[PDB]
Amino acid sequence: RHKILHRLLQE
Amino acid sequence: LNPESADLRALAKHLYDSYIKSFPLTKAKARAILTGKTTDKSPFVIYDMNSLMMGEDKIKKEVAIRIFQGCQFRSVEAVQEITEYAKSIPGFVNLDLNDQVTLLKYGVHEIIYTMLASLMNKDGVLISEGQGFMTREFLKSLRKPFGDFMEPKFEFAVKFNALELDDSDLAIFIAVIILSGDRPGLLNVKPIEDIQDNLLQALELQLKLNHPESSQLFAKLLQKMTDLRQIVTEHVQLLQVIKKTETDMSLHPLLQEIYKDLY
Ligand SMILES: */C(=C(/C#N)C(=O)N[C@H]1CCC[C@H]1OCc1cccc(CNC(=O)c2ccc(CN3CCN(C)CC3)cc2)c1)C(C)(C)C
Repeated sequence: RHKILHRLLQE
Repeated sequence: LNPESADLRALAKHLYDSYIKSFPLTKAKARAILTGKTTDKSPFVIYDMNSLMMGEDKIKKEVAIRIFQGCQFRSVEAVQEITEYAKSIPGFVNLDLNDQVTLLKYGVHEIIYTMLASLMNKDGVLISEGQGFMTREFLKSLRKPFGDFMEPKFEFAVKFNALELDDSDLAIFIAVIILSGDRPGLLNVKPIEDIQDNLLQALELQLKLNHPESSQLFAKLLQKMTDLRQIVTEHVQLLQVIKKTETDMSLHPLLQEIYKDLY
C-alpha cells in the first residue's frame, strides 16, 4: 500500500 | 508587466531552482554531451553486445535482462528525484498525503519519458549520467519483446525535442503533469486543480517570454501531455507481458508500488 512512496514523501 | 505576472515569474524561478537541485543531469548538460559542444571526455558508446561488456567498466545473465535490471536502478533513482522535486511545488505537500501518493504514482512515468527525451537523439540515448551512449538500433535489436521498450520513447522524443524547450520551460511543464486533477482515485480534486491552474498560467507566460518568436508553443506542448499517457499505457502493457513471459525476473518494490493497480 505504497509504503516506499509514503516514506519518500514524508522524508 | 503587472504584479499578477510577477507572481507567475516568481513561481517559474522557484520551480527552475528546485529542478536544478533535484535533477543532476539537466537538458543543458545532456545536449552539450550529445552535440559534442562540451569539450571533455565523450560517452562510451554501446552499439552491440561486445561494446556492452567492454563498457561494463564505465557504467553503473542474458544481456536483455542485464539491461532490464540496470534500467530498474535508474528508474528508482528517477522516482526519488521526481518525488523531491514534487515536494518543492508550492502547495503540493499541503495536499492530503494519499492524494500526493496518487499524483506521483500516475505522474512519475510521464515525467520520466518527458525527461528521457532530454537525453535522446534520433540515434541513441545517454545513460549512466552522461557517461554512456546506447544506440537506438542496438536497443531495437534486443530479443522480443525487449526490443519493443525504447523505440516508442525515441519516436516521442524526436517530435518532443523539436519544440526546443529548455530546462526552465521543462521545470514548469513537469509540475503541470504532476498536478493533474483527473488521476484515478483522487480524494479531493479542487486544491490540485487550483495549483495546476497557476502552474499552467506560469507555463504559458514562461513560453511567451522565453520563446517570444514561437507562438502556440503552449498549445503544442499541452497536446503532448496526451502522447505521454499513451506511452505510459503501452509501456505498462509491455511490462505485463514481461512479468508473465519472464517468470524468473523480479521487479524492484518501489516500481511494484507504482505499477500496481495501474496495469
Ligand atoms: C532503461 C532502458 C534502456 N536502456 C529500457 O527501458 N530498456 C528496456 C530494453 C531492455 C531492458 C528494458 O528495460 C525496461 C524497463 C525496466 C524497468 C523500468 C523501466 C522504466 N522505464 C524507463 O524507460 C526509464 C526509466 C528511467 C529513466 C531515467 N531517466 C533519467 C533522468 N530522469 C530524470 C528521467 C528518466 C529512463 C527511462 C523500464 C533505461 C536506460 C532508460 C533506464
